[PDB]
Amino acid sequence: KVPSDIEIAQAAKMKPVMELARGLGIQEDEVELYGKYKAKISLDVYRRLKDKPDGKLILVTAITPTPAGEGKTTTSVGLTDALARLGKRVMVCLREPSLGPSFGIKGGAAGGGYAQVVPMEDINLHFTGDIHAVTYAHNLLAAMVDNHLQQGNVLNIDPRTITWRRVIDLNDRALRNIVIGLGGKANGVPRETGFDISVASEVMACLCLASDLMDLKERFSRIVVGYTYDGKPVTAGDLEAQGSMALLMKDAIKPNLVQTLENTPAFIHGGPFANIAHGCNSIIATKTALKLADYVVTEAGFGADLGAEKFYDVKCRYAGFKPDATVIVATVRALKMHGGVPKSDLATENLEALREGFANLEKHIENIGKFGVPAVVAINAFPTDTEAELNLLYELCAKAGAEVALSEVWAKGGEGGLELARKVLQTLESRPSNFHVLYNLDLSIKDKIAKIATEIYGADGVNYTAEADKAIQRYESLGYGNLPVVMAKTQYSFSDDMTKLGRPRNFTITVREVRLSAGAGFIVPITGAIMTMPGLPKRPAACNIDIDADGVITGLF
Amino acid sequence: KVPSDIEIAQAAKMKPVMELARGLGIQEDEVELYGKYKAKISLDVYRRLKDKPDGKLILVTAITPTPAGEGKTTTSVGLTDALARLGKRVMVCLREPSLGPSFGIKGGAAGGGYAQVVPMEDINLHFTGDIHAVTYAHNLLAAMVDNHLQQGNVLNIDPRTITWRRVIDLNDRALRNIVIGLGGKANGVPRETGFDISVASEVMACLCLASDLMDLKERFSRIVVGYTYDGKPVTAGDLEAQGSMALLMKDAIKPNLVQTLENTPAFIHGGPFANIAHGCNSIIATKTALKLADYVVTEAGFGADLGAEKFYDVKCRYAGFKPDATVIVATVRALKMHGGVPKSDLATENLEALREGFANLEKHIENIGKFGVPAVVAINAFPTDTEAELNLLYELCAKAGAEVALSEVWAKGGEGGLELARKVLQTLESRPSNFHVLYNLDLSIKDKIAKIATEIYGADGVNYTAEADKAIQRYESLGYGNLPVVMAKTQYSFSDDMTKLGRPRNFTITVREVRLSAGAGFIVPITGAIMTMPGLPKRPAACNIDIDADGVITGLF
Amino acid sequence: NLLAAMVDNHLQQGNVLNIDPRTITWRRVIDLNDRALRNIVIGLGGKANGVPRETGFDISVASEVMACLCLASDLMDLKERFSRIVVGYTYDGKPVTAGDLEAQGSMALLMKDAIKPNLVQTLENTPAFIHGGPFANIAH
Repeated sequence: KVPSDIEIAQAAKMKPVMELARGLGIQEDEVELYGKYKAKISLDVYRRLKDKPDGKLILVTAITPTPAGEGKTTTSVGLTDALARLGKRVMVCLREPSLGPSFGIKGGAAGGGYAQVVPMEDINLHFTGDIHAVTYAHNLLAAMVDNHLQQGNVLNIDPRTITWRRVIDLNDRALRNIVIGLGGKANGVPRETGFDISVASEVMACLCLASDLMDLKERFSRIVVGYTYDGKPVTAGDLEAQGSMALLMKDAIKPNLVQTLENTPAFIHGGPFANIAHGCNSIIATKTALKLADYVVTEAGFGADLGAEKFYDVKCRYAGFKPDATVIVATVRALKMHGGVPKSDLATENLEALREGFANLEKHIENIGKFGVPAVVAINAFPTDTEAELNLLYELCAKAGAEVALSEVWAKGGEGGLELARKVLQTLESRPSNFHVLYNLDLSIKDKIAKIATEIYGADGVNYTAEADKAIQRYESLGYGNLPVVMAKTQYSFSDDMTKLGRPRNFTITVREVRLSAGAGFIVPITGAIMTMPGLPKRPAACNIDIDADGVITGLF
Repeated sequence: KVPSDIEIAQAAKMKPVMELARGLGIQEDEVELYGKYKAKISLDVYRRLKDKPDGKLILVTAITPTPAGEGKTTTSVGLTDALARLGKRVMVCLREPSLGPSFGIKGGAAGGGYAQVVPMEDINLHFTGDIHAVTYAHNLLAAMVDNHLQQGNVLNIDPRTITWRRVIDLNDRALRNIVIGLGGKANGVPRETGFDISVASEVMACLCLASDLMDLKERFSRIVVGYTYDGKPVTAGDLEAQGSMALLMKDAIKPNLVQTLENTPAFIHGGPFANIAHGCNSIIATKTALKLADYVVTEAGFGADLGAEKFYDVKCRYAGFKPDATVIVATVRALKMHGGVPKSDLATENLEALREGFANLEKHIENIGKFGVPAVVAINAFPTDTEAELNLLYELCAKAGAEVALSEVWAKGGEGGLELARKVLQTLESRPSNFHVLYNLDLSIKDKIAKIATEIYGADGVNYTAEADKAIQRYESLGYGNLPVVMAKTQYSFSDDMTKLGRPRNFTITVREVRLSAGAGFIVPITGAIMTMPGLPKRPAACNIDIDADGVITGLF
Repeated sequence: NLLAAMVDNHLQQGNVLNIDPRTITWRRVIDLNDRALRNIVIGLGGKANGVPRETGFDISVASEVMACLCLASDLMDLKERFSRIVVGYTYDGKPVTAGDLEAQGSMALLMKDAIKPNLVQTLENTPAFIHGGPFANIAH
């Protein structure tokens, strides 16, 4: 049988999200429809269920990404289906994807196979407009910065230091580096700047970490946009922009309820970068699903070393959350690559390479342990996976000493994860959690990076360029020394060197630069150029995308 | 006595729009809700009612705009309400406002006082997302032009001839003139360009003039983006972008149902410029309205010399409409300015300056008669007008052969529009229109500009600069010389000089530049500097805007 | 600066050598200390005014032409050296030289007196030559 993910999405029998909401005891007037199959949930649903028991919190993370793929989100939705099959009160919370990729390398299912959140096509495009709202809040601050300079530069901004760029949610490399403000005294003040993809915006990071709209407003007011000629930070707060930015985000601050193909209730809300930001869906979604369900399944971008760590160290930290379980997803095709197998050679089994690659997963496993969180492993199964392999790895997890199940959610739906699901419940009943942040907000910036590189990535140590030192010194000195640290580095290695697969030892990490998100409330060490505006390829999906007299869309997926 | 606009609109008791829809004979599955009080309606309505007769079509326009204000949209909504009170089955169709002005000069009612369409807050902000859709269709085409240059430039476009700019829906003067594609070979091709405000987008003009989604796609394929090194035009179609643009507009193509404060149904859809475009809401909303209702009230931007002329000569020409009557809104104060009274002295009675400024209203009344449409004058009441002023103005209207009514819809809602509405009904009953457009498309471009300039503006003739001559000569030989012409000129005068108020004589107009909108399907001759991207003022409304814990918004209106 | 003018004219006149303007390494010079000329963008104004590209000025004594003067054996060797200067690369990554642009004869003509060393003297009248004056970091 030849099934494609879009066909599965279309054939799905979606339920009115209205009744979905009714059954979680969301009231009528706390729902805000967009069509039959999407809605926004009011912040009142948490403000009322304020003191209700929080359900259980299950983080889904994964091993180190590879060109092979690991299906973190697929198994994350599959596990959600399973729990509801086994009759529990369960929502999955996921990230909203950027619109841009649909016109570049194609859009995809939220999840995969038979473990999707739907309706897929809306999720991939405008959805309920939250990224437009982010784009506008971000770009109005920029317009206002620029208007300030033109109106006499009362705050004495040095235009050449402005760090606030603009955004748009298309992949447009011609906007990476531009000069604006040309054409004369009527037309603004010439300066050098650029655009990043909207999901990279600090506004998107604020959205995702705010508790409520007034909290969002205050974060905005703290954003540093640039410096006076004398070196003094100037903030969005100084430009009186935070009110208008909060008005623009009035609706985007509400989570979007949609659903699984088996009508299990999903929240999709927020979608930051996982390198220069924490890679999680909003705090507002997760804590709402907490009050509303017994079991909240959620995820973080990239491998356990970045997403998981950031989930724990910044998201839970701010939310007061204390996660109960964490699933680490892994595939045999991936761990083989970590064993040194070229991608064109995954057709054969290699039990020797799978023994080699495992060291990756094992490091991730240990890493979860360091947080006080009961691990559990999940193998994403696949056609070419052999039982010799699956057993090997299965026993290697046992030999490693953490819970493990196999998952066939891709091709089997929420049945393919019932085993995994019982594991997690196994784990939730018997193994509490002793969850604590990996470090304290009182250590110096270097101590914090130190602690992350040392325990998590397992570097021998950290070096700093000269301007990394100058920036750190300057931040300590400006008051921003007590913040969490968000490590921007390659996701493809524990180390900062993307060729280093498996579990590299002996290496050290190098901080080349350091940035500040004052509004998000974190410090951003960077270890390599980070790509914040990806470009379109030689033959973009856009060129084959079509929509006909009937509304039939081709080329999109 | 009368509340403010913002308080008026919050105290409004709105009906669920689904109720209004089923009231109109629209089926449930033709309706897509966005909350209880907005919906998008399917183009299937029009299609299944394609054979039904059209209702009566009433255009609302105004005298030449002045700093005194004329109150045109208030008159549209108030007339609509008065018609519903007289028992008529009536809809109003209106433009969506741009998001930008909310943050600069301040947003405002769609209407004013007791004549508004609601929900006001959403209408002014993201509404149902149409403008975000226009922004992204437009900016994706620009991204694809730039990617084409980057990927080897197979079409051999000369980057310096590219006319397709970018858009954003905020007032940002610093984006008027920019240089993009900097950073070296991996970052695009250096070129000079800029942003316009999104509602100025040709994509917005295409939305407003499309008959449906596939016609919109076709229009997209015809947009000229630049020329090759040999001077041949290059289109969106040559770049294969139209399918994607169409996909991005798949919901924006649907008109939006909302309502007046008295619950009369209202469509809001599209919102182009009135100088470089035709200044009307979409053909799609108007034509659907005409099937659903027996009377449809719509309006056009700027005074009757610009919006009414383009309503008749572009929008009616494309759609096959034949307007039945036209209401011209005037005020005592605006006419006194046209007769030489400075703004600071408009309260003082001045029958002689009113008699002189009336020549402005007299010329508009004559102009509407040249399209074969009977005209009724609506006088928006103002507290300081004297009886003798009103009485003189009525006698001058009757001497000019127009019916006239005092309108007090601002203060009294639909009840204040009853005399206006009955004069319109008496006109519809006893003077059927003999509608015809002003000019045949087969005239040369110059003969079309002269017809409009001499007959509508009262100009002696038209001069052209050398650049305007060459442009005209190129477009004629490229095959675009049979299109409608859309004059972009100041709205403050019949002439191209904004300080010639009243009915100026012995003047000539000077066309300085001619541009092409090949997708929207017209030629745009330009007289003075046209501001396609307005700037923020010294103190933007954005600095005063707040929203509190309650969701209470101050500073916005 | 004549070589730079000829590179830019080549782009303007149809770019027959197919230089990628963004790979061009030949900058301009002036012999004043002007930091504002370090990073610039030229060729703006539309199709009649050149090809937009990013470039800058160095101080004249940093010029490779200055290094060539100092290392030439005579005028014809200087002309030859000129013909070998790499100014940028084509879209395929092949180098493009002053020789491919046929500029070396003109450059040589402009240096026809500069190729001659200058006799002056010390305060005690001992004879002295003064001639050429390159950087000591990016040149010798």
